[PDB]
Amino acid sequence: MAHFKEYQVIGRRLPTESVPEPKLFRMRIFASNEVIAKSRYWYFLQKLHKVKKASGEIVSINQINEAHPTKVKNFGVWVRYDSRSGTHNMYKEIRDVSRVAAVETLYQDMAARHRARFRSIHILKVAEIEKTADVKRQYVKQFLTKDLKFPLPHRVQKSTKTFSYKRPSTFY
Amino acid sequence: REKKAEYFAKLREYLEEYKSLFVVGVDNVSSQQMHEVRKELRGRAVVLMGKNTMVRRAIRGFLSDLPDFEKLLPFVKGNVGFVFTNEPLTEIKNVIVSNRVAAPARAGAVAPEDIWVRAVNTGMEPGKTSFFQALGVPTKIARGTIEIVSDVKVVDAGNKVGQSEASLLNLLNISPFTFGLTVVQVYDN
Amino acid sequence: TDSIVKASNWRLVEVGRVVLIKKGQSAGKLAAIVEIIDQKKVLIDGPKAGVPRQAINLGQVVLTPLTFALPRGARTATVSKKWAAAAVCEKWAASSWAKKIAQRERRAALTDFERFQVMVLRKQKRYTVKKALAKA
Amino acid sequence: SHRKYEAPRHGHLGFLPRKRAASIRARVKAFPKDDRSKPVALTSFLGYKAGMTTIVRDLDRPGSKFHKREVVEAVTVVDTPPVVVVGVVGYVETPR
Amino acid sequence: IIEPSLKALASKYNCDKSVCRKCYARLPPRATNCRKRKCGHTNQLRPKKKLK
Amino acid sequence: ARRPARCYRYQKNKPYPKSRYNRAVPDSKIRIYDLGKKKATVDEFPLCVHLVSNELEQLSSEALEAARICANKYMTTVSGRDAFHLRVRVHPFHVLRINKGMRGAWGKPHGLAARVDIGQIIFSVRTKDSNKDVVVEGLRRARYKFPGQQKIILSKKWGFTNLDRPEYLKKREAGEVKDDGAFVKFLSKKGSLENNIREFPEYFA
Amino acid sequence: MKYIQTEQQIEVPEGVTVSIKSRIVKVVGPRGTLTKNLKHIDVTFTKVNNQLIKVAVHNGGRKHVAALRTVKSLVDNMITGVTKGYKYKMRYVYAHFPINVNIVEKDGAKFIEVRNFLGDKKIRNVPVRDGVTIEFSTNVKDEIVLSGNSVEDVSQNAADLQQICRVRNKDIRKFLDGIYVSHKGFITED
RNA sequence: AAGCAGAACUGGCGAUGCGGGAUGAACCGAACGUAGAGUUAAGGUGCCGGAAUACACGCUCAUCAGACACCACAAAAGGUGUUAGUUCAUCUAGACAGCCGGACGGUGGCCAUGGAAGUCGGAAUCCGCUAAGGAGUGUGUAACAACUCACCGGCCGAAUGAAC
RNA sequence: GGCUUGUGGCAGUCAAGCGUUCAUAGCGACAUUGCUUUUUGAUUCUUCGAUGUCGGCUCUUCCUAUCAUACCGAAGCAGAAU
Ligand SMILES: [Mg+2]
Ligand SMILES: [Mg+2]
Ligand SMILES: [Mg+2]
Ligand SMILES: [Mg+2]
Ligand SMILES: [Mg+2]
Ligand SMILES: [Mg+2]
Ligand SMILES: [Mg+2]
Ligand SMILES: [Mg+2]
Repeated sequence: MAHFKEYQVIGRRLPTESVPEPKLFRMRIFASNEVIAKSRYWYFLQKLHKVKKASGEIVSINQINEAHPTKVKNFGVWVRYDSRSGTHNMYKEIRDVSRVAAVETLYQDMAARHRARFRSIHILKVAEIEKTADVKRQYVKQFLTKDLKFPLPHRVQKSTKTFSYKRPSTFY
Repeated sequence: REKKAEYFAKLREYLEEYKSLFVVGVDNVSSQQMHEVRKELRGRAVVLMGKNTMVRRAIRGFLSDLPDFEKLLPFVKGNVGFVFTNEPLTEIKNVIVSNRVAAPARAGAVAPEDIWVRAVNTGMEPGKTSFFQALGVPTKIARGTIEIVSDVKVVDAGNKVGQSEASLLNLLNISPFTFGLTVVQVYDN
Repeated sequence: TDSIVKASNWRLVEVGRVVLIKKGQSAGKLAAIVEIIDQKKVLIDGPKAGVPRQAINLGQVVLTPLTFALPRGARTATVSKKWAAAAVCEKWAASSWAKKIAQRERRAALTDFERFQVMVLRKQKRYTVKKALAKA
Repeated sequence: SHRKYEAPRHGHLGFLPRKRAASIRARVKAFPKDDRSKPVALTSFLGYKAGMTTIVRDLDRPGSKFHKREVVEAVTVVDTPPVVVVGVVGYVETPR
Repeated sequence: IIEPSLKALASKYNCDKSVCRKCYARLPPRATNCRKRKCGHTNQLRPKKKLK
Repeated sequence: ARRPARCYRYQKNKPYPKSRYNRAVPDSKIRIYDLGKKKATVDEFPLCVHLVSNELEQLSSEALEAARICANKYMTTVSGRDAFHLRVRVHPFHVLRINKGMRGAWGKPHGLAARVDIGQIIFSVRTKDSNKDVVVEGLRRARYKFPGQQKIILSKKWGFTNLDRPEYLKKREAGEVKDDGAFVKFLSKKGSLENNIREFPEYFA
Repeated sequence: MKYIQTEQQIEVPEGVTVSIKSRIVKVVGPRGTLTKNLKHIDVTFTKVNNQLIKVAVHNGGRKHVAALRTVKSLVDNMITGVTKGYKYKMRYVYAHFPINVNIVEKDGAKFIEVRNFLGDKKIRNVPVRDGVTIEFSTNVKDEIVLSGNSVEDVSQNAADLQQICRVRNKDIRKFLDGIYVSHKGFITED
């Protein structure tokens, strides 16, 4: 799960005599495999509808590849998480090349800054900020500057040898 | 922006009806002095003030119909106000400049000239002597009142007035500077 | 009588900066920076060397002193045509960095007969150099 | 529990161990700091304790109630015949 | 001779200060938090008590 | 003189009320449960602010009495006596015991505590929107008298009723709301029509 | 937040030459020279047009960006002190015991002595830092003026003379005696 | 309350070594004939010490850091330390800061006071003028006076403030 | 001796009030969070083929929750004394 995978999961109640063709609820789920994606789908239908895995069926599961995985996209993510003392709604912005790598960045950032796990995080929405000046966070907006050029000072070079004979520099 | 909504309409409501505008300065004069200018002139001339960029944005949003208000565009500068009148210039000038001497000098201001106290009978009770004694002013009692011995200068030119040494100036009622309503510009069509 | 400030020139993470990929599947190929994801992540495109258009970490990539004109977000065809217009591969091969890379791979490609020949030729050159040291 | 009553320590811990000296001639463990502008001189001398006696002298101590008054004081006499120089030793400085 | 201007000069350094309500530190008179770590940089301050 | 509240903080025992099997409980320290303008109409005080516990624990009656006094004192000092209706929403029914070897160690009644739960309302105030900050500050000053963690929550209901502000409004321009002493009674679509005409006559227009 | 680029601006007047090595600044103007080692900062200096010098931080946090404005102010204090100088004016405050302040020479050390401070038989002495010129002003009673090229040494020397005349075991709200700083300005300002 | 006393179900120790938890009857893993080879569990891979000073995103600087499943401790309350976020409000129709100007008249508002004139206090808290100025934000006086603030206006020149 | 900390002892948070005026100079009710093991309870894990028992004397060392001394900050600190 070095990469997340985004799946669409379509499920429904079992058809009955009184109610045939149930309503075919569909969700977009981020998971590492189809087993977790189906598990997260039934977890959210337990939060939304009177249905479970025994009273419902999975009619389709498909992997959604990213439409343009080679372009850089500003993302707005709406997320709900549990802290140690309550539940909080949070909006974050990630400048990233795909949706699954932005969800990876969000989970890494949420665990780093709030000590919140995958167990305790609900992804409410991942959307593309299609134009500039709808970007709200300064840490994403600072990369939207025209012809952005920055250096990387203090380059640290990893040697394959225990001993060095040169007193290495950190030029760059 | 609600107060600006009526202020812009009132500003055009005085630009289009009053034929003479008079740009007047305001530096050290009080609300009391604006109140007495109101009471000295109700009906002859109108004082509209509240200098801001409200005025500049209003007049440059009114240059659509009259391009003769662009002369006023550079002149809105300094703590300033407008006077809307129809009466002659050398009469409205005289009525708004005739009232100069306002409330006495405030402690901690820079007195331009040198302030000095003369060797003449002051005219208050001899109990108010520690004010003269604090500055070193020589003092004798004549006919039961303070008379000064010599013409001593209490502060020199280009110096701040002290908080301790503005008290005998307040008692003696010498205030070399408060100034009145000065004017900066005249507007005619 | 003059202000003297040391400029301390640095390689910049910029659009059009040619980079060498030192870790991964490419591992010594050349790519160009097309976008900047964040402080440590960029987007690279190496179509002349066969590098895929990918978002990469700047840690596993070393910047080269070469740069060329490239618009922001240029696609693979645009990156290919402006790479050949700027002639990046010739300017890369002229550098002593790439000369040293080619020298160390030729030394690793030397066989035992060739290492005997280079030792014989090193002795032949050494005799002339030591002779010229004594004359000078 | 505590002493219930506290008294100073019996003896000085900075003179430990109370053992015999390694030689009869006690060693000078520190010398005065060298002022190089002064002429060359000896910093120490060797003598033999002969004995003690008393003196009488006038005390010059202003403020003391025995100012300008005679005091009886014990003095120790050290017999110091002139020492013979027989050698010289040089000392280099080391990180050890 | 008290020279109230010189008295006001010495009151700026000795009298016109603040006091931390926890660690008793003498502080700048319009400070918000005490500068001392041992009180936790608390915002509980008070004016220095004026003489008479 | 009293054993500290750390010995009776958590719901360790089963609920132990005053009953015919206990019969010797001392009186609670909190006796007044409605304060301020308790005769106000429902339309008078639309805003509701709650002090809600975040922990499963026990609140002693002395803590409930002390928090009532300090909250009511602050809101009376700032906004006045009649600007609010403070209702406390927990009652100290559980009886705490004290055992003053371990033979025959069953305890005698020591005091009264209110067993609370996560999300349970401790204090409720209904007031106008004018003094939302006064009520919030009074509730958070009463927060200091309680153990555990408490929260200040602005209710989206109208007053002490169970309807939201827009839902009670829609019922109020219609005739389906009639007033009472301090609460209101709502018209239903059930029952005798003769009664449903006698009360709520402004409806059926 | 790791701001990508944060930079501050240093203006160099005509008589000022500013040579900076790695982090050793040397500023020479009409009044003198001033050197300072900023090796604890980790910033980057660039010269633009011989009258304007930028200093930049790349990828800096809150504390590291906050140090950047400090460095620009310290270099600006260098230029201010090398074309205008620094002049600290201090007044003697006492009630009964007059403070006697003079300049003395022991082994050529240039000390400031303070006698009769609150009637103390102890003589207080503070050294005068090198590059600090001490004068006692005329036509103002009880005034000492400290001037020099460096605001750091002028203010520390003025603060040393202020702190050497502190009152112990007394109400300092009442006993206001001491030499206090009353003005901070420049030498060649007219 | 207890490494306290007493029950229910199950699993253990006792009766049992082995790998791990430095150490330990009960914890984790796994139960054991003698060996060889391989792969693992729990636990780990700077050095002690076998095994990456691995890769990646962040957070933290402690003049008592932290690295504790059982387990060998820490709480309420706080911090413009720093990080991330929620809500509300203001701002180029020149927002927040700093400095500069003015902060009035009825009126020393009605009472109550020994006296309280905006500032011991009770109840009210209205319009006149203005851009604006409270029947007062503080310091003061016995009461005055005086100084100060809210409120607005000179200046720049871009975002800011508050509660969480 | 070990566990616990009701009780004892020592701290803290809030701030109705005291302090002529003023919550916090100094205190501080109603509540409430803690620490310690120099009290006393509670336990009965070690010791009953014995660990000599209270106090005092003597002597050493340690802790800080500091009475004095050193240097400081605050006060309803004028000095002095606190
Ligand atoms: Mg003792
Ligand atoms: Mg129980
Ligand atoms: Mg004293
Ligand atoms: Mg047995
Ligand atoms: Mg083992
Ligand atoms: Mg362990
Ligand atoms: Mg190893
Ligand atoms: Mg024995």
